[PDB]
Amino acid sequence: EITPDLWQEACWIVISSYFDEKGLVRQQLDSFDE
Amino acid sequence: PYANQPTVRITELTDENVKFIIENTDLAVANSIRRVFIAEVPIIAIDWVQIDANSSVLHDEFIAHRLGLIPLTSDDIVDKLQYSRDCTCEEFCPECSVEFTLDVRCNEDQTRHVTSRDLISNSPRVIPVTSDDILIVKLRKGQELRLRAYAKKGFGKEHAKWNPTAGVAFEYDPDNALRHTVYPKPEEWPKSEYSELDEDESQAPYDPNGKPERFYYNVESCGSLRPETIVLSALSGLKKKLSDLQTQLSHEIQSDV
Amino acid sequence: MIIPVRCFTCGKIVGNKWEAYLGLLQAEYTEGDALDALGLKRYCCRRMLLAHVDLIEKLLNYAP
Amino acid sequence: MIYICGECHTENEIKSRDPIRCRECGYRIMYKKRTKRLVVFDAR
Amino acid sequence: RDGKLAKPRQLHNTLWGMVCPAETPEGHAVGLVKNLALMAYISVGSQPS
Amino acid sequence: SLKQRLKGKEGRVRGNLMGKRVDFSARTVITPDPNLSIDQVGVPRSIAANMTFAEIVTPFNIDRLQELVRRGNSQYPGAKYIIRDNGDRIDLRFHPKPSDLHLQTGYKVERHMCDGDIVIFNRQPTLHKMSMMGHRVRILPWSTFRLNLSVTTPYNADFDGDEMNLHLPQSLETRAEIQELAMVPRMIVTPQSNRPVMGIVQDTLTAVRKFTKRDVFLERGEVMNLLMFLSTWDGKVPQPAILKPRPLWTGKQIFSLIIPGHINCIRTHSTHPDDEDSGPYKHISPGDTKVVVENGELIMGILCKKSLGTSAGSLVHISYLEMGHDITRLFYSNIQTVINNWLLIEGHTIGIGDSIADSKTYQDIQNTIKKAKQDVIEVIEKAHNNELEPTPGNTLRQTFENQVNRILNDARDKTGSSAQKSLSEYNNFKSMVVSGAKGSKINISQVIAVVGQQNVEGKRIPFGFKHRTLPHFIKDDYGPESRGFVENSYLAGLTPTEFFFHAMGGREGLIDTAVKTAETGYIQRRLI
Amino acid sequence: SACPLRTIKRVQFGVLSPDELKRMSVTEGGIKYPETTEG
Amino acid sequence: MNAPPAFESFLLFEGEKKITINKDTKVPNACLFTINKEDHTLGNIIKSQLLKDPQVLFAGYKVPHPLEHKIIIRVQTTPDYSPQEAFTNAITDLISELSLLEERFRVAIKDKQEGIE
Amino acid sequence: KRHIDQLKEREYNNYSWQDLVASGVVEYIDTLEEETVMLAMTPDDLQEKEVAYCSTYTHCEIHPSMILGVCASIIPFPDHNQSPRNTYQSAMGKQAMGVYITNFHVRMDTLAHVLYYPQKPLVTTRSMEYLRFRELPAGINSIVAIASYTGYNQEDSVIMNRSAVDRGFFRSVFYRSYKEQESKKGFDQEEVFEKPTRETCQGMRHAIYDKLDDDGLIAPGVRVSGDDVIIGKTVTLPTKRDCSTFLRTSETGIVDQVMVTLNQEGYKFCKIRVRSVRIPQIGDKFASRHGQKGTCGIQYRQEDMPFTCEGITPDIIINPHAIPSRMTIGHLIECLQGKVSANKGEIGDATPFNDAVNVQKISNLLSDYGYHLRGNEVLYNGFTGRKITSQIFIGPTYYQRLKHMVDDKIHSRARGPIQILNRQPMEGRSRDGGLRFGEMERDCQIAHGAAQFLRERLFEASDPYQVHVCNLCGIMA
Ligand SMILES: [Mg+2]
Ligand SMILES: [Zn+2]
Ligand SMILES: [Zn+2]
Ligand SMILES: [Zn+2]
Ligand SMILES: [Zn+2]
Repeated sequence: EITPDLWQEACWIVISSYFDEKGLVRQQLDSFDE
Repeated sequence: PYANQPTVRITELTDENVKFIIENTDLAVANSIRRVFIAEVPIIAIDWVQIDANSSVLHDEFIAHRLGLIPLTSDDIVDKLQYSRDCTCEEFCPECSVEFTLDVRCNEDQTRHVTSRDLISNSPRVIPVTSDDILIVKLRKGQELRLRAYAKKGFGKEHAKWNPTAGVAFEYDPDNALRHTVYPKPEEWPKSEYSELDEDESQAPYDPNGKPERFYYNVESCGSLRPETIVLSALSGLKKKLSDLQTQLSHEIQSDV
Repeated sequence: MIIPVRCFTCGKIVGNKWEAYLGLLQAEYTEGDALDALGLKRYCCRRMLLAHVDLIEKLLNYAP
Repeated sequence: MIYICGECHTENEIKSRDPIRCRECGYRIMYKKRTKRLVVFDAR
Repeated sequence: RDGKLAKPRQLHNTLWGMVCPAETPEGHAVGLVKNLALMAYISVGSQPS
Repeated sequence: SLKQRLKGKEGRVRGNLMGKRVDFSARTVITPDPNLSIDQVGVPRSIAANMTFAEIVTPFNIDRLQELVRRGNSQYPGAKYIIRDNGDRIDLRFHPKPSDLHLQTGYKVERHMCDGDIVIFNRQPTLHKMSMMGHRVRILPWSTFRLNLSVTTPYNADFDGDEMNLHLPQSLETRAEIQELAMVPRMIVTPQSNRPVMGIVQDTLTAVRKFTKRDVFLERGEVMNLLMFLSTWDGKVPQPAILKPRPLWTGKQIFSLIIPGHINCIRTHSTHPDDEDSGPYKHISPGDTKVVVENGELIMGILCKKSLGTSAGSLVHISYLEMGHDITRLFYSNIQTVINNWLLIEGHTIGIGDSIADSKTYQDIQNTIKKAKQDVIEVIEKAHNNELEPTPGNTLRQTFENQVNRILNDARDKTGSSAQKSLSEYNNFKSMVVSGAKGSKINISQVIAVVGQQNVEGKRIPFGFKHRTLPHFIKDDYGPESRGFVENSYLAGLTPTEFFFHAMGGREGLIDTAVKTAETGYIQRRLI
Repeated sequence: SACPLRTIKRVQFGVLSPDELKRMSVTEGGIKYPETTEG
Repeated sequence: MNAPPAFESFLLFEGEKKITINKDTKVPNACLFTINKEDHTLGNIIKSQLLKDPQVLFAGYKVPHPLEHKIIIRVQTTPDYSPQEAFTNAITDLISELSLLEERFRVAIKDKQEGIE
Repeated sequence: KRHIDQLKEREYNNYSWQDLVASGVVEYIDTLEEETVMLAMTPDDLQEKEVAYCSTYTHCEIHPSMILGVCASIIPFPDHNQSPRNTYQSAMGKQAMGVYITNFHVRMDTLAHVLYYPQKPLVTTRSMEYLRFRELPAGINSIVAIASYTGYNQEDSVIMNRSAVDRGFFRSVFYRSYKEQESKKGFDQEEVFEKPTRETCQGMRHAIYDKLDDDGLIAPGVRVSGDDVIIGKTVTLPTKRDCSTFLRTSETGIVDQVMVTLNQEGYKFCKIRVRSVRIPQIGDKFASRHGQKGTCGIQYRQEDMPFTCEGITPDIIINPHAIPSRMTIGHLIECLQGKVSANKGEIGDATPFNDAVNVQKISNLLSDYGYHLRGNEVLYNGFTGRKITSQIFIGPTYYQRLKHMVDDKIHSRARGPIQILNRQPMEGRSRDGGLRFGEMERDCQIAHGAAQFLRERLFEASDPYQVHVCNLCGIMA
């Protein structure tokens, strides 16, 4: 269950997930809706 | 104080490249004919476009540019065509031009590829190279294109659309018998294709009283001229430059008095 | 936006090899083998197809 | 002269000093039709 | 935009991972405008109730 | 109010009395051109067909001027006005029939700017009087200003989107005074420091150093091809240095034809071992050093920045002092043209084979770095048991910081020497460092061995967090790697924590330059 | 255009008296009406 | 339009003449030919042939500016020979070399009409 | 691992970032809270029991490459360059021409540049898939050689192949829009679009008014040159006093399309877009991805560039002196890495802190395809066909075309229009005015001792004048 040497592929999967959801300009769109 | 007796020997011959070898000549002559395969071999190409209706995605000067770089069959009738600046006609005539015509309209919903199979000419000697198909533009339901073009004659110093050749390889002295180039570590360098060394050697031994001979060529072609008439038309074109300069010279030192 | 008709360095005709290139990657070929099945052997003519982005297929989505 | 609607692309001659609206569409953005005098380019 | 005091312009240790360290304009506005890193996220607020 | 109408800057006393906006001037980009003399400039045809020069009509130039006035504003070398004696300024663009116009002694034609004219050329900030010099016009096809390279040092220019202005003297008196006062061959040595301001430059210097090595032999065809480019050649071919096996000329033997007159000079090359004048071989120099120019010909020695650049007592300085201001121009031009046309036979480059070392050197660098990181640990752990004794005038902290800097600075030097003594003669970094063209001996060690130790505000990386530098360390860590010591090279790449500290150092180094310009400009304006 | 041309050598300042103010002015009697034009 | 058209690089104007002779006055038996609308393709082919003459002392060429189209050739011969002689004897030896190589080539391509192997 | 093999399936599983936070495996960490934490930079290397640095790690980073901005994460191998170099490019890739948005046909923006043939890099960072740099790229992979050839690429310049420019290399287009709005400023002063006739209207110039149609606007398709009128707008005089709009000087455009509609307050107004093609010439500015800007020095044809032993001429030649002073060694590896990517068929990887791509691992990959293992090659001279004694370092790199072109920066003045109140040289709509003769230029001339040239530049070139002065008194007469 530990990730060893598959870390380089795994970390990019988690980074891809963040960008798919938050996006690059969620900074602007969330303070307006508030 | 006189010329040499060069000897040619062909190795390969296909419909798109020639490999040969020129022995017993000087380096300056073996290079001056390497620059003539590129620049000064005449060929046909489009040089005048007029658009009647263009509702595609690319603007007018995009399509007028992707047309000139289409290669036309220039095999035999390049010697019968005048230069449009020399011919005694008006702007255009069938003695110094060839007229093309394109007209496409998309009506079905599926997209349409406007290939080079649509360039329709009047002279059956000069057609685009189709005997796949170069793509010009794609159209959507409700768009169209129609134009008229003329195809002049020129060579590769005007514009890079008039040169008839892809890459032209050239090399001599495959092993540093002359040390024209100096390797710092001669062991890391791959052995040339034409070399005659052993598998465990790097360079031939240096010989000081040497001279470059036996040049190796490889001329490809884009599709206009056959790869063996690119060479014959180059030597016959370089000879006619010197032969014309000798006229102007003897005309000068004769009018010296 | 659309495949150029000639390699910028050699001059070899490339503009007629884009649909055949997609057709070979369609079945199982690797990019290294599809480029060899087409006859592109200099690394200046392989850069042409290997690094091409086809923007014309996205401007055909806007109604004329 | 002759104008082209911005939505339905239906040509309609608009007379001088006249409101700018389409017909069969009711729209207020018009594009002038391309000319008919011809200009020639170079493939160079 | 012209004050010569360096301490509001120099790079501070606490900018690790929240402001890009390399990207800044030259001229008179060096270190005054800055761009934030890729995963940096600014909070929006809530009620302490 | 009226007193409000004549305020200070942009009033009527400080904005339109001494500083104003002039006509007869142009502006565009500059690009290099090695085929121009140092006193010429290249002007496009769209600027030259716009600016004019009034030329009085005299019976010496009546025919040429009426020929020029036949063709107006359509052909390029034409004219666009006729000013007769009454002050009548007629325009050639509107006159119906040009042939009726008959020029007469006293009239004044307004010519188009042609070749050979004189202009004034300056760059954006004008600091010293060399930032404004008189060039000479030469007209070329495309649309950028073209000028030689050895003149980029006075203007302080470079060809990445720069721009320069030119002004055209309209009268004839101003033309004569620009010609005899401020032409660029008259401003080679400066009165600020009595040394030349123009020397051989970026690309010709590296090649001049290689062209004058002890072993550079040229055949016959190449010698002829090189002599074709000498503008001051008398027409004789010198006798080769090797006549038997077959004739071969040498680099110094061809360079001896460029040197003007009969000058004398003695310099040294930048790799002269100081222990050579002691023993024998003082006048033999196994390494071919101690340049000697006797009676106007290179006898021995390699040429570099110490002997051709802008320093006092150089070769160009002596040639200016003895021969004059009109022969040094030819000196510059001939050097440049000949050396470029040999360099396209010799070639020059830089790769990554020139940025890598053998297996033995890497091990040595690793060993010395390990031993330094060891010594720092002993110092730290003996300072934690209160066994350090402060020196006079030094706190306990400051004595510790001073010693930790000494250990780390010596590793940057000792590793640096290792990177050099392993270089090769074919290396291309050493080839630009030795000839003095571009670079320094520390960039070699930074690329090959160790980047070194960063520092902000002249001191080690501070504790930006509380008792830490980054959230990846434990508190109060005083080791070398935890406070800015980058132990990799630019070829092996940096780790994230070192990337950040490098960014900090670069940022402060980037702010200082932004301040300096405004400060110095203002203080100089006041003083002047 | 009929009088000669010459240099300047000295600039002297001073306040000018109402005497020459009235003597060299151009609109004799003086400007009286605050309205510039009438028709 | 501040860029020259492409035909200016090889097409002669009306007043120009392709070749011009001037005698060099610094040394005897020297001459200086100035070919117009030309480049390295023709410049280099001549120089290599003159050096093969055992009666020529000097021979070289230069393109004074790469952005103009003009070359210069300098020749110097022994006192019993003429620069104008050595020049025209060089050309007729190139033509005798190219026309020969064309025959030997056209034979080699028809040496495999069907194939030798 | 249970979190990964179910996170690579978000397309038809509905398991995403939000279900990852709500399971307690990641956590947002503020700056203040970041002082009470102990971070590890990489799992497989810092969390192994040994004689260890620390043993109470509280958090771990995802990838240390997420500390860079947007414009600084498109640089390959940024951990090999000197620091000020990475600052320049991040402020320089913001002005590189490309395609800026897909629907650039509708938008009538002002000053829009568009490249013909954009290409995506051959050496990419892994953090470029998330900012869409392979769907709207800006640049072209060119074959660069680092050599001194003829002196025209000295001091930050480049020689470039002329017969590659003729095949589409770095060609682009240039759009520009103009607004005009008819307005009723007064109850009688009213404007209107119409074709001004010579005898009725009065304030016109003598320029031609034949291109205008009956409306007063130019139909799209014509070739409008400098100093042509495009919009004919006449004002009624309390007869008809015409105005109009003229082009700037030296455009040589082609009218793209004309739009007519009503703006906010309801006045009829029109917009006109002018199209113009820009071919690279010898003033234009080109820049790499590592802070090497430089103009273009000269253009040689293919028959003159140096070639390899199989006919591969470089498109760009740059000076070797640009490297040793600023130390951009990331520029020398992406052209070595790029040469392996074109021969193998993959696309390279240049993520900064990878530690799995040496130079010894790239070089050993290159000697398998039959090249020298450091990129060097043997080039022949193009003029004489002789070999070059040195071996030249050649390979493919990714260049961009900056926005500063030379067609926009050239201007000249010679006896132009002047002002009215102070009679000082004026530019106005002329586009070409004069250059200021500042204070620091007034002092270089004083030190020179040139008294005539100093007088001409300030008095005879700018507002000359004559007055009459009395003799006994010093008052004007
Ligand atoms: Mg600069
Ligand atoms: Zn005809
Ligand atoms: Zn190619
Ligand atoms: Zn409608
Ligand atoms: Zn008086």
